[PDB]
Amino acid sequence: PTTENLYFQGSMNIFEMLRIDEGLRLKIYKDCEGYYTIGIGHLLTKSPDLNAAKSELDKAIGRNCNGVITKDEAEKLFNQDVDAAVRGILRNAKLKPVYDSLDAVRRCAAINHVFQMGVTGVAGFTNVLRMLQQKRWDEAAVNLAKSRWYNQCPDRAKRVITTFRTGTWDAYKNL
Ligand SMILES: O=[N+]([O-])c1ccccc1
Repeated sequence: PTTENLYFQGSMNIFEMLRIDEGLRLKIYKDCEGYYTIGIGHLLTKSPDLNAAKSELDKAIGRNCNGVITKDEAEKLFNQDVDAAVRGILRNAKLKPVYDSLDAVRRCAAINHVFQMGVTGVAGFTNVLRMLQQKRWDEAAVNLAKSRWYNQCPDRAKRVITTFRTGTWDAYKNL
């Protein structure tokens, strides 16, 4: 690793990680599962009614957006969503002990997974959680690769899985 390469982990954090997995879009679009989304992976609603999604958006941003937001607004919503995922882990009796056992980089992978799937979805991965707590990284990654979360939308999940396997930021290099 060059000096520059050794600096790379200090440039990566949960915000940069999710920004890569989710992308940044200033207009309402449908995600790989067909759900209306905006900003940095902000799911607006699961309903197929665009009007519902716009309504959610205006509520979330606090103004008449007509389906469009600014970069600054995307960032604020993103920071709210990250905070929500972190809070969801820490208050959960099942997720917290696993999170606490993890190193810093795998904790980011955990927050990412919760950001994507929600608390109950993640907390339902009983075997994966046990494997992570036991540092069975290869098995945990293989089991995550069986999930609908990954298989329905591999590009959004693949880097998170690799990160659980390795505890490094390598999957986020060389975009
Ligand atoms: O909160 N966690 O320990 C956690 C969350 C998501 C995936 C794996 C572990």
